[PDB]
Amino acid sequence: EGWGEDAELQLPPFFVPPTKGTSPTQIWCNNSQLPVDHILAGSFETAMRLLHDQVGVIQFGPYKQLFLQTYARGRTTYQALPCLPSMYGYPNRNWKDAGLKNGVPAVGLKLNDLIQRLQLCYQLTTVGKFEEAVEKFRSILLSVPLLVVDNKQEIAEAQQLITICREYIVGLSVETERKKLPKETLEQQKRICEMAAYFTHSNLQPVHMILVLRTALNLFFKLKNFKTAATFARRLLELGPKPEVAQQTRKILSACEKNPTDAYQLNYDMHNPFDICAASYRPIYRGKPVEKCPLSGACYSPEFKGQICRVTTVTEIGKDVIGLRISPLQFR
Amino acid sequence: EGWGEDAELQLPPFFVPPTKGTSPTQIWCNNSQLPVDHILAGSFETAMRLLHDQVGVIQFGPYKQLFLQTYARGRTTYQALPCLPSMYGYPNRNWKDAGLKNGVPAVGLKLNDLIQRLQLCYQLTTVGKFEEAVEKFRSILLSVPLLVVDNKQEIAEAQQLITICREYIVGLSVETERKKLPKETLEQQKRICEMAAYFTHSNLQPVHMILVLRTALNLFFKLKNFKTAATFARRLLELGPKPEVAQQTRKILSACEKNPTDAYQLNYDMHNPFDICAASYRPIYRGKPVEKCPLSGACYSPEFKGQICRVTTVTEIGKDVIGLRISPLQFR
Amino acid sequence: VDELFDVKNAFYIGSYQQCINEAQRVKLSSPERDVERDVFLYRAYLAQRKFGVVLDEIKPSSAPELQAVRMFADYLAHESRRDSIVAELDREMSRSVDVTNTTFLLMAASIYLHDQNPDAALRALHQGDSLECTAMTVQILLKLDRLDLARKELKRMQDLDEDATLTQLATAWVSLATGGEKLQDAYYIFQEMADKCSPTLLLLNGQAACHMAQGRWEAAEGLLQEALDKDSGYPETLVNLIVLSQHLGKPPEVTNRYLSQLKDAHRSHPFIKEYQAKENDFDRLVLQYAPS
Amino acid sequence: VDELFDVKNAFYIGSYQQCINEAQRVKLSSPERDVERDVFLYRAYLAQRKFGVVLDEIKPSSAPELQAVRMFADYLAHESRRDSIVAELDREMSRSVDVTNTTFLLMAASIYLHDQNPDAALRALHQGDSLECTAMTVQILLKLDRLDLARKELKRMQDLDEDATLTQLATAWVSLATGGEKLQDAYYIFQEMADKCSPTLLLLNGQAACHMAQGRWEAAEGLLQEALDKDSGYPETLVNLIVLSQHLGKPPEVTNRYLSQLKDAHRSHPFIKEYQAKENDFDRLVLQYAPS
Repeated sequence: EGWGEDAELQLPPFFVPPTKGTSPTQIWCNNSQLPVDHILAGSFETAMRLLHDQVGVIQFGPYKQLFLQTYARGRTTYQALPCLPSMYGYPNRNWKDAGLKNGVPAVGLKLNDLIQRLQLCYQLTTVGKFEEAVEKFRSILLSVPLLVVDNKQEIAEAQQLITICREYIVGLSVETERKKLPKETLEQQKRICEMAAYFTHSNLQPVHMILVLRTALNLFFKLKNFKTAATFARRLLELGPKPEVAQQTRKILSACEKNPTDAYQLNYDMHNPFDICAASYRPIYRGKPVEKCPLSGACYSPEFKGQICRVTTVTEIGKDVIGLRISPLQFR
Repeated sequence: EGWGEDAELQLPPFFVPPTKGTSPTQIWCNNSQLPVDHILAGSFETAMRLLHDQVGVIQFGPYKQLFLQTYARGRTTYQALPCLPSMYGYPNRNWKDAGLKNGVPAVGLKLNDLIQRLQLCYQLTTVGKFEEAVEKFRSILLSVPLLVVDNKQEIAEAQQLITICREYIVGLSVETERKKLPKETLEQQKRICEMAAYFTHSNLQPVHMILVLRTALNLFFKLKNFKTAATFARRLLELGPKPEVAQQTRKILSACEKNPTDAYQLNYDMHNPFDICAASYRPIYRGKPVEKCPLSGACYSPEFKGQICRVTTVTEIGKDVIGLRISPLQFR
Repeated sequence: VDELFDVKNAFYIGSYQQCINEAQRVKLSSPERDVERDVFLYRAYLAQRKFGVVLDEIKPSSAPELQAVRMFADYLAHESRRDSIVAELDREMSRSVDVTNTTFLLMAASIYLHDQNPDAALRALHQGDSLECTAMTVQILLKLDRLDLARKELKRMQDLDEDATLTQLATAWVSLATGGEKLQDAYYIFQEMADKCSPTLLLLNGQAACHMAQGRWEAAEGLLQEALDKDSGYPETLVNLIVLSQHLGKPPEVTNRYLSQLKDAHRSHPFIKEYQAKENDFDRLVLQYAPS
Repeated sequence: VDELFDVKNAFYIGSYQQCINEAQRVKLSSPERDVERDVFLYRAYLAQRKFGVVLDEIKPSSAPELQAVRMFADYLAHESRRDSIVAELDREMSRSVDVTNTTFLLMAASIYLHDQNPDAALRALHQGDSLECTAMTVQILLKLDRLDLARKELKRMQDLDEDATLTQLATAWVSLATGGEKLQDAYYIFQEMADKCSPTLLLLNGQAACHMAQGRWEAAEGLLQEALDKDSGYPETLVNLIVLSQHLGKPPEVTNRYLSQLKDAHRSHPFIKEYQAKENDFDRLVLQYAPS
């Protein structure tokens, strides 16, 4: 706090067409490490490099819609002089203080836009349109790494949202496969019940877990596995179903307790935590080896390491990655 | 000139403890309207009333040192009889002819005491200790209304001294704020240059105006505002700087004239007199409305009327007052 | 005072029909002005894509300034002839040009800009001394992302004529590119010209771009809708609505409609070609991470 | 001639140890004088703040004049007992006093003056007939700013004994309060007593006060420094140096040193309490112009 270096006088250091300056889309890339900013910039290769190292994408085909529509919202356009090629504007999110070199592009997808879309996903699920719910869920899932987010709590929510989309996508995948399988053999019916029981350990909303417990309760009651069916009934009742289903469930329960015997040994452990292999639909019990999706948390039995995750449809099972990046916070 | 009224004979007009006479400090208050005399008298309320009506003080907190130290020099003390409470003496300035009723207290702060302290203020400024120079300048400023002064020319000097302390205090206030501001954005650097240019219109001593022109010359040269920077250089050179700075300045000038173009429109008018708002540090151009400090002459944009002047730290911006009183002359 | 003030003003803000109407009404107070009026009349027909008017009516006996508009009309109208016109244009410029014929240099530079040759266009404009030559230089420097050089040419226009329409327009273009506090400056310039004259497609999107830059998407929606009602085919409106749509949370079927609508804008805005290029860049990069 | 002349003189000019030394040497040429000597011996111990000597050695068998000194010794020594002593003193005076016992009246009036009761002290002194009773009346009237009444009592002393030490001292106090030409009169009285006897703390500040009153600050600096060397704790020196310091342009850190030094003067001079009061008056008035 003297007079300073602000007071010291320093060293002063045809027709030629000028050369281009850096474009504002290149400024975006220099100043940002978030995939959505590079996509808005039109730099698809650098965007893909970022998604690859951070979140594990290798099959980018299923990203084409997101990428291209994102690209299209990146620049405004306005005409200067008549009959000459129009100008482009590059709206920045930090526009008040962006200047020449520090800009970084406006935010076009917010986390709550995605949280709102969860509702149409839930409705679609409730009414049974599983193929359309999975499609809508996966879109939310792949969209999360295109977010830009302010604080540590939104990074938390964005992760929970991914986990929600995963839970639904693999659960519904189990149910859709259970419905494609034949129900002729006894051994075939045993396999169906198993899958209905695995679905019971998906972490869904209570209104949906009531439906999957109802499904598991029928199949295990028809199998004559009454000891395990009874506990599905007791768990269904504790979620608080609507009155008609409580009554149908109470009648099935008091019939189970009048004969609390399981007819068959199934491969389903009630008192033992597991994850659902999202490719073969068999349980992986918490100690045993797993390879995971580096973005969603989908679990796979180890045979599948290196393959394309069935949930996200774009990631590499078991790849080691930096982790999701969707905020300036994460670059201290 | 007859025999006169001096010759006419006129009308001649237990144990009781006597009553007190008027104290000599009350005689002081009766015979004087100058703040320092009432402070020496120990009459702080009447002193404050005088400073309020004359010079505009409302926040008297920052006067505590001056008031109390002044009070302490007001009376001498001497012991009369052993083992009894000592006596007090009340030295008068007109002691030769003071008598019982006309006394008025001795003078303990002279105008030249203050003019001498200007030098330590100047040195502190030159070496860059702005916070300590401002403190020392404000002390001179608040001390001026505690003077007692003989003739009309000393009233003039005491006013110029106030104006000197103001000029430095608001100028240094500009520079200290310029140094606290960020220099990241282009728009942020534009604001810094403006302030460096405003400081150039403070009326300081030539040795100090050379330093502020050097500062303005760097900042405008780094901004690439060469037309305005050149005139700072021509003005710096005309004050007659030491040889090394003339050479650094001449080299910066002949580089400016080889490209005499300003890159940016700043809010600084070279050919237009203004005053510096001593609270927001923006220019007030001589016609526009102002509210002033009634003691120092600090100018403020009108929003600030009624607030505590940032320069003196004790006055009310825009209050109408009698004017400084520091001499018997002013009570004809 | 300039007898052609209203005529030139209507043209530069994109009000071509008002230019055409007011050019046919003014009284012939010179032969110099007479030709100058005709130049704007025909450039307005160019701007309306009515090249047949320009091509039929400018004859070999017509004034040199009009020959230059007709040259540009040929290039815009006849894609097959463009490379040969440019070849001849290079030969003219290398041989000898009347430097005082600013109309010829703007027509030369117009051709080069379309031919994606800004060096040639700046080289031509460098030779002229006129306000539109500077204004066109400001635009080209802005496209070259040389906002530093643009500011110097704009400063030239500001010292010569602060209140001129080209200077205001150049100020807006320079401000739209500088951002920050200056975006509001550009907005009011576009607004002030809309509310003196008429709110043309050019001014409507001009204003919308200043809103969108400050993130004020909802304030931009009115302007783009008004522009859409006037002309369903002006491409800059369609592009801006793609941006605005997404920032307002609308369904991707809306962005898709504006993309299909933009293929029939039949005004040659680069956006669809760059979009298809980015379609191809993406398909290519997908096979780089997974060679099927 | 008075056998106790040197003894009383040493006491009244503040040369207490010389009083004590010369009281212990004089030969007992009476029992009346014998008690009178002891009174000054013990008042000198009071003046040296050695109340233990006075309190231990004056017994209930001691002469009435000594009981009066011991009463005063109790009051100065025992703050907790002061209100009760004064209560008893009021009862004595209202009951019956030996009016010829001037030593008792001066001890009564001494107690009242400390108890901030000049009416009572004057009421007691009124009853006595002696030179110190008048001299003490002059001092009290001067504190009451009744210089008119003081002059009349001083005139009484001047007619009775011009050359007495109390009369000279009273003349100096009266002159120091009258000012003008009389300040020089007071100075020479203080000087003449210093250069016959010894320059005590009391005479040194006496002289300095006469210089400071005529504005002769530099002439006062020698005297105060000499007083400071003799006794770092005499408060009147410290107060006078605060005045002198500022009139010689010294830094406020000097006035501050003398203020902190005065808190340990451990002699009960009112200056610090009045100073702290003025600290409180100021804090209170600041909030009156700006109630935070």
